[PDB]
Amino acid sequence: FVNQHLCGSHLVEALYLVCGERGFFYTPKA
Amino acid sequence: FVNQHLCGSHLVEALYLVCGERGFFYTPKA
Amino acid sequence: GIVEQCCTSVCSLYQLENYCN
Amino acid sequence: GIVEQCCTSVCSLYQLENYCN
Repeated sequence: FVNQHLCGSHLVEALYLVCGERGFFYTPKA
Repeated sequence: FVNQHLCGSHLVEALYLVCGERGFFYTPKA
Repeated sequence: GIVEQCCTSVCSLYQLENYCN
Repeated sequence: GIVEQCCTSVCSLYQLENYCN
């Protein structure tokens, strides 16, 4: 699921699954 | 969609829609 | 944090927006 | 940033994990 183009909710969803209890930051402007 | 219990992917999804191009931080340990 | 406020309890827009960049 | 690396181009685990807390 990670080794593809991931945009929008798809990207957010991959971050959620990979990062787990760490959580993550989603900075699309940065 | 916001005024309810939001957990896991549901929470992440609400942040994504509300925050839009700002993005967001998801810090479940903090 | 967000889990206590939005998952264990009912979320709000006000609170959700505190986590936007 | 993440969009250029993972949306406009093919993402990676290595890169994805740079955005974990």
